[PDB]
Amino acid sequence: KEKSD
Amino acid sequence: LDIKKTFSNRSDRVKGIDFHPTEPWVLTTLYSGRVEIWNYETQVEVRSIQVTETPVRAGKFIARKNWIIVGSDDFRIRVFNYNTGEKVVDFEAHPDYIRSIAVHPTKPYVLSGSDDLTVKLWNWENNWALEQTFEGHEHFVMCVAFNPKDPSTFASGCLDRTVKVWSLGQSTPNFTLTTGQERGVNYVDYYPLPDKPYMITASDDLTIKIWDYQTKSCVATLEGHMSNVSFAVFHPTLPIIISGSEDGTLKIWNSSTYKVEKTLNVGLERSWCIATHNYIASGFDNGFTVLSLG
Repeated sequence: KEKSD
Repeated sequence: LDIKKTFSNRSDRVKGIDFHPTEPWVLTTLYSGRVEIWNYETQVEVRSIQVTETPVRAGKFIARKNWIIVGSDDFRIRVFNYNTGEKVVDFEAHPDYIRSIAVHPTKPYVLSGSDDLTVKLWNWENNWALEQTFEGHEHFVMCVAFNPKDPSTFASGCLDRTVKVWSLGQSTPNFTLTTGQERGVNYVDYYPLPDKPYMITASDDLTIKIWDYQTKSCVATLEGHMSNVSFAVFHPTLPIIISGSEDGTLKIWNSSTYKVEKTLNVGLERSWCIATHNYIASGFDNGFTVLSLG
C-alpha cells in the first residue's frame, strides 16, 4: 500500500 | 556539539528503536520480523528474537515491567520479557498494520496507532483489555505520543494531513491541527520542558513544523531535507531538534534559531526511526547507529 517500506 | 560515534551495526531495515532508561541498551525492530537488544557500550547483543515473518514497525521498552512491546504488519501486539526471553502476551490489536506504540509513563496503558484509521488503548493490569478506541482520522495513523507534561492527553499524527490531540476517556479530539503538510504527517513529538507548549511534525512534503498546541499556530518551519522526513524530535536536555529523512541524513537543528547546525550522513541509506535517552540512536535501511553528543 502507501507506506509499505 | 561534539558528535561521537558510540556503536553502529549493520542489519535488515530498522523501523523502530528505543533506549532503555537504566541499562545501556537499544532495542531495534526490523522489517524482517526480528528484534534486537544491544548493549551499545560493550557492543554485545543482550537478546534477539525472531518475532514474526512480517515487518515489526513499532517497539518500546516497558522498563518497570522488564518488557519490550512490539507491533507488526501481521496485525499483532506481542510482549516479551527481555530477561527471560519468554513471550508474555500475543493478540491481534488491529485488522491492519501497526505503525506506532506509546507507553504511558505511570499507568499500565499502551497506545497503538494503525492503518485501520484508529488509535487503541490497552490496559495490561486489566488482562490487556481494549479500554478505548479513538476514531476520527481519515488515513493511516503513523505516530502516537503521550504528552510527557500531561500523559492524560496524547497526540496522533496521520496521513490525513492532521494531528489530533485526545484526552483519555473522551471520544473526540480536544482539537485537530490542520498541518498544511499536504503529503501527510509521518511523526509527532512533544517538547518535554514546561516553558513551551510545543509539538513538532515531520512530513513527506520535506518540511518539519513546530506547533504551539495552546493556540494551534505554526511557530516555525524547518526546511532542508532532500526527501521524505521520517521523524523530528526535541532533544530532552540539549537545545536542539533532531530529524532524519529518506535522503539518508540526520539533521541537528538549533532549537532557538530553528537553523540547521549539522548534517550527518551516517552511510546506512534511508533513516526511519529515532530514540533519545546525551545519547541518540537512529534506525536505517542498513542498520542502526548510537551517537553521543555530550
